[PDB]
Amino acid sequence: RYKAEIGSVSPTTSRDTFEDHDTCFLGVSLENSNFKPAKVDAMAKWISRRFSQCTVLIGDSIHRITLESTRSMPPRAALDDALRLGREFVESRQPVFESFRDRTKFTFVTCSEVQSWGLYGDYHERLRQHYDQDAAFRGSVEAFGRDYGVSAQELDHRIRKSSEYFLEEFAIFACLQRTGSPVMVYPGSFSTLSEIAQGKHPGAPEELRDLIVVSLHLKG
Repeated sequence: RYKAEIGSVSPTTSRDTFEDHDTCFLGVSLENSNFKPAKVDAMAKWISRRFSQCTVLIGDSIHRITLESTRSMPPRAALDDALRLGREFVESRQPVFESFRDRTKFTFVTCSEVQSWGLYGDYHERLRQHYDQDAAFRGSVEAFGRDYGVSAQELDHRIRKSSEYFLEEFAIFACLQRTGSPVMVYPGSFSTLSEIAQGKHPGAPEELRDLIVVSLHLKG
């Protein structure tokens, strides 16, 4: 069993105004231990006290990138697997969320659905361009992927691919931010989003500058 509490809030100034909103989104990563059924229960609970509507964003299509890299899977397997794992999560966890239908309506939306939106194209293109044309923003984004006896040209490749994950995901986050869900809930932080909100990448999309990310901490 677990108890969720505010770990952190970006921007800092939004740490005491975010609860004025009545709608949020919860970003779900797949095959991720922060989304075990019990943890999902504590996060839905914390959400149920603050928010009457919650989009549960399932990171399915973006998970294809993770599976290609870390498990070597070929293009079709990686996407069919990523979508299946998404379906399995919805089917597994959906009772956990319905336990709270008294207080919060949880709607599931997939990353693949939002990627069919024209907005995703607009946002993703602006983000990739700024990645290509701005060293400071590029370095912020690739900071996670620089976790990675492997050649220099190969390692670069894997840093790049891992950073393509974040550009897909940040564009999807901005899509939700601008379409009724200005607060994001996630059990973790995103340094790049944080710096953008604190005004450190002024050429990064405004839409991410207005995003509010509540980083939850899960304890037993």
